Amino acid sequence: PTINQLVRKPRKSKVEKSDSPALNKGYNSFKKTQTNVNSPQKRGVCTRVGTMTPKKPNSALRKYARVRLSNLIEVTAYIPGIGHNLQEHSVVLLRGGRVKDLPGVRYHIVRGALDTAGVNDRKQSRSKYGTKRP
Amino acid sequence: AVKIRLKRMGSKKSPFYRIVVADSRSPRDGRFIETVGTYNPLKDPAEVVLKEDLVLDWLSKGAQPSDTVRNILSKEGVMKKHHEAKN
Amino acid sequence: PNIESAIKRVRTSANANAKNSSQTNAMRTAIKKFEEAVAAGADNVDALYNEAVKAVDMAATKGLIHKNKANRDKIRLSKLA
Amino acid sequence: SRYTGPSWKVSRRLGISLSGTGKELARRPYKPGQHGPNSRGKVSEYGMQLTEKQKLRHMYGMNERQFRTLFIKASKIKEGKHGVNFMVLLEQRLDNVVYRLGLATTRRQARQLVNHGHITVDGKRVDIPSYHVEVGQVIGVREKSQNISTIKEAVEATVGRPAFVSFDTEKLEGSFTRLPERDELYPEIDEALVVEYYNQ
Amino acid sequence: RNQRKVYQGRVVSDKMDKTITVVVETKKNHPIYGKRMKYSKKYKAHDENNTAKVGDIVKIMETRPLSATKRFRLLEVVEE
RNA sequence: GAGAGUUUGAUCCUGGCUCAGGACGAACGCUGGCGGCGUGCCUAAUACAUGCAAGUCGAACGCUUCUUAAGAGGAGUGGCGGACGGGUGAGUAACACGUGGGUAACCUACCCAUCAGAGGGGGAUAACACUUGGAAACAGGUGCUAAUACCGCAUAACAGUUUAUGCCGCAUGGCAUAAGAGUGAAAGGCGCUGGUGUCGCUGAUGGAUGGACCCGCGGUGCAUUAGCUAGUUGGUGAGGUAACGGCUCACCAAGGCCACGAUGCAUAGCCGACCUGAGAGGGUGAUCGGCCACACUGGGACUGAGACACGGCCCAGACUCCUACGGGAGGCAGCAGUAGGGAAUCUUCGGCAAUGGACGAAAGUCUGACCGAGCAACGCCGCGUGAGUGAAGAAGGUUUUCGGAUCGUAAAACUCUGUUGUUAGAGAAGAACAAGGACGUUAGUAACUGAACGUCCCCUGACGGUAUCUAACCAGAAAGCCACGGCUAACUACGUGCCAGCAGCCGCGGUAAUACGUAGGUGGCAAGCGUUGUCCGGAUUUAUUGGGCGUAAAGCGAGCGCAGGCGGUUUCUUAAGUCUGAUGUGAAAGCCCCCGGCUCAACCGGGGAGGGUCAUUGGAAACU
Ligand SMILES: [K+]
Ligand SMILES: [K+]
Ligand SMILES: [K+]
Ligand SMILES: [K+]
Ligand SMILES: [K+]
Ligand SMILES: [K+]
Ligand SMILES: [K+]
Ligand SMILES: [K+]
Ligand SMILES: [K+]
Ligand SMILES: [K+]
Ligand SMILES: [K+]
Ligand SMILES: [K+]
Ligand SMILES: [K+]
Ligand SMILES: [K+]
Ligand SMILES: [K+]
Ligand SMILES: [K+]
Ligand SMILES: [Mg+2]
Ligand SMILES: [Mg+2]
Ligand SMILES: [Mg+2]
Ligand SMILES: [Mg+2]
Ligand SMILES: [Mg+2]
Ligand SMILES: [Mg+2]
Ligand SMILES: [Mg+2]
Ligand SMILES: [Mg+2]
Ligand SMILES: [Mg+2]
Ligand SMILES: [Mg+2]
Ligand SMILES: [Mg+2]
Ligand SMILES: [Mg+2]
Ligand SMILES: [Mg+2]
Ligand SMILES: [Mg+2]
Repeated sequence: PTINQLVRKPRKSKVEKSDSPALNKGYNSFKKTQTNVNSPQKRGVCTRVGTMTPKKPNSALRKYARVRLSNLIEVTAYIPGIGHNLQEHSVVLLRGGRVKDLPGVRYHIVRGALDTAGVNDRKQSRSKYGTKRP
Repeated sequence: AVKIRLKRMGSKKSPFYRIVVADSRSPRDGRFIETVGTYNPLKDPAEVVLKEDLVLDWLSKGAQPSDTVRNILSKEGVMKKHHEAKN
Repeated sequence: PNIESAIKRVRTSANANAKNSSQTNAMRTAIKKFEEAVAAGADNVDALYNEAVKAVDMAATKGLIHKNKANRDKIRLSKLA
Repeated sequence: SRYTGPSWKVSRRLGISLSGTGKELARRPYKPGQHGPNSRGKVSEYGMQLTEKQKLRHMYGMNERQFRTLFIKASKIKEGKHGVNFMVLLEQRLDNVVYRLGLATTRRQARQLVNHGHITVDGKRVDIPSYHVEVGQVIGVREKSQNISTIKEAVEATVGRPAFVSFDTEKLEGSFTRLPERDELYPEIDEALVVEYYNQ
Repeated sequence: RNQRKVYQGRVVSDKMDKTITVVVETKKNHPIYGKRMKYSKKYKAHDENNTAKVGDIVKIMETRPLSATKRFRLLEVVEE
């Protein structure tokens, strides 16, 4: 564009959007609205727990939970590690992170936090999966 | 009224002071009108750096040194100069 | 008030308001009497003019009005006279 | 944090002798681990640059954070080649000065001496191995410490002192007459690779 | 004595008595691209006798507030 | 000024996506030795138990209770303070803020300096005593009492104003002189000897300080928001204010703003600064400092130099609490702390010793400011978790091509060190002081006390027996986390069999997996490590620096054209742009440069530089 063209209509950049939107919004019980708060994690209650089929390339029974977060937004989160103790009405903590295999999972359930028990027999990468040092 | 007083500086347990002309109502470390010297009590002979001419001018304008600053100005002899200037 | 000095100031400020309102109303009545005399074309206008100026200055004393307000009123009264 | 693990394993991983004796490399000059003895694929350019960076920091027994800050200071120096200046500062580090003077056989030993405070700079105790030693500052052993077998043995054993260091045996006092020259420093290490590494 | 800002401009409204509207017509560099762009500031100046007409080049000096929007006083009329 | 992976059978180009860096008031997972310095409700401007955060003055005044007439209290009146300091940022898109000007349209207690005055009288009321009502909160009645409380009268016009001169400015006008009309004030206390010192009191002026108003320019999004305005725009008067002003009001007009974005909607405290970047820029607006705004919500004024007042008053409302049902009390966004929300943020601690602030003549009293200490690896910095010698290399683990390789000089063993740790001892600076005791010099006096200044003695530490130093003993109590298919430094065994599972992208897993789990090794870093969240970079991926539009996304179907953008040669001139100098300013702190202090560093201190599309002013005239 000419300089006059840019002056008349300046450059405008694309606006990015979060890969983990549910973590970006808080809730104000009094006003009953959603706030704009960036949170590294968020507490939610497991409304449902089960397993899901991956996308076409892969085959498994990926373990997941449908969770209503503390800001009333309902999302689907993955459950990493081998074996878990979660059930519906179990209080969990959620972190960002997609799952390539699964269609609509954008969050991970942190292990070792709140009602999520560490992974039994985990011995390498213990920080992740939330297991104490044996 | 206008004050000549010590603004504290330095670190915890290691104070330093700047002799500054400031309005009495202002916070100690807050707004001040001008810096006129420094004062380091941690030296065995307490070390003082002073703009004697500026301090005398402010005293003539009616600044009121705090107690410690008055001792400092006396030790530097500024107070006697101010007394003679009044004469 | 939760502070003893606050309670003390409540009483004293109330009393000062009583006194100040009384004196200010007195000054206004003096000015009002002179203005009405000017309107009516009375004979004691000059005596009332002196009284109005006297009242305004005495009101400036005691700090019921600012000195600038007092001078503005004096000029206004002088123009009326 | 201070590294304490085996010394030979680190030296042979780097492929050069940290102590300079070559004793570590002489026998089994393989990278540590079970795959070391057998042939290994060539290293990428990033690996080469990383290896040079590791060479310097393992030589002087420093952590990455302190190493990184020191490199930045070297950059601030205006005159002379950047990598050369960085190596000069590495030398001026207090531990290395003790090592060069030969009051300790190894840099670990010199560091422990400084940490325990047996050394004094200009007659003043200094327990900071990281301490920066200027040209002309006199590094000496604490008077109480002078009669300990370790430092005395190290002095008698060390027979070659770099030109830039000046040392007195009886007083056990040394100092850098001048900043070390590039060739006086370790030549096997290539400072340009380290410079480019931190350029990232 | 300190000086008040005086501006040159062109009258654009005289339908109000004892006052005129002037336009300064400056240019400013665009912050990003730096081209000079025409910028128009207009002032309401008090006219003592409605001398100045529309489309007249006049000078105005800043003054104390004379009305809600007046802040300037007419000085000269250089072109009609 | 570093790139890399991924479209294909393969290739080049285009293009998006993803990664390698840094940062944080972070949180979470595992782990966890210490010290220095700093930081710690980002969410509910949600509600708040409890304790404290604003008092002081007896040398303004009159009372009242005790100690053998003392000192110590107790409540009055009166003075100053309470408008500072501390908290939060809700609101606010606005001269709120930033920067630079203007005010001849301004005010200012306490502090300095100058010139004057400081005379005469008077009536009160608290307190007190009784006494009415009330459940309480608290209101009343009667009778006394003082003041530096209150009111008159006297004198003061230098204030303001008019006039007349002289000078000057930027229109209104400013300054000085003279004259003139009308009126305006005050308080005494302590102490020397009627005089007098000192602190007070009154008027005028000037200074400093603080505040106030106006103005140029600068910094959010949305036009799938285009009309807005009726005291609105201006005038004439009048009133009001510290002051200009539609600030308000009566008349007179119909004007004012707006595509150079009005208005409306949404979001937001602004800045110095901070993070990133090669830079241009992008993001942020914690801690620290400046300004602004707010104090349960809404409104109002009173006192005052100063408030429309966080810990003041009045009214209304929501909520909490007390009632004897008549009526009352309250406001943590002060310091701690509690509940609640949340992923998530601390002790209901010590002291006024230092610096600062209020009152006092001063001792001193008050100060949750502020000094410290406490808790959190939350961050940065610093030091350890030993050092030296030590085998063709012990056992065991792992792995074997069964020979052997690797963990590995690592261990063991021997010789040394105590940073730390434990134990004992010794031990700061931070303290200047004020008052008080002595003298001495100035000015003033007749003389003194006394004032200002000067020199000695005396006097005080919460931190705290804290830092630190010395000496004895012991390798003894003190290393984890993640990663190892490529990007990417780091590889083999089992177990598993498109399962269990991994994953940032490519993608791994279907019985021989360096990609899953475990193991052994190895790499990275280290009292941290990693994950998530968010910002910048890489991203030339909005390209001003720095991209494109024949076929990859992209030339309107074409023209006529208002505004706008741009514009042929040349003489002279101008100096808006442009270049350049000087001056002023762009606070302090923080970056950056020198120089110092902490054993180093972090940190702290000193001196510089920088930082503006800045204002004033002087130059140049090529280009616009
Ligand atoms: K009082
Ligand atoms: K592919
Ligand atoms: K690509
Ligand atoms: K006050
Ligand atoms: K401005
Ligand atoms: K008007
Ligand atoms: K705000
Ligand atoms: K309000
Ligand atoms: K208050
Ligand atoms: K104090
Ligand atoms: K108190
Ligand atoms: K003191
Ligand atoms: K991998
Ligand atoms: K371009
Ligand atoms: K075409
Ligand atoms: K020009
Ligand atoms: Mg893994
Ligand atoms: Mg001292
Ligand atoms: Mg560290
Ligand atoms: Mg808050
Ligand atoms: Mg807000
Ligand atoms: Mg009085
Ligand atoms: Mg860039
Ligand atoms: Mg409060
Ligand atoms: Mg010790
Ligand atoms: Mg590799
Ligand atoms: Mg694996
Ligand atoms: Mg870019
Ligand atoms: Mg096509
Ligand atoms: Mg096409």
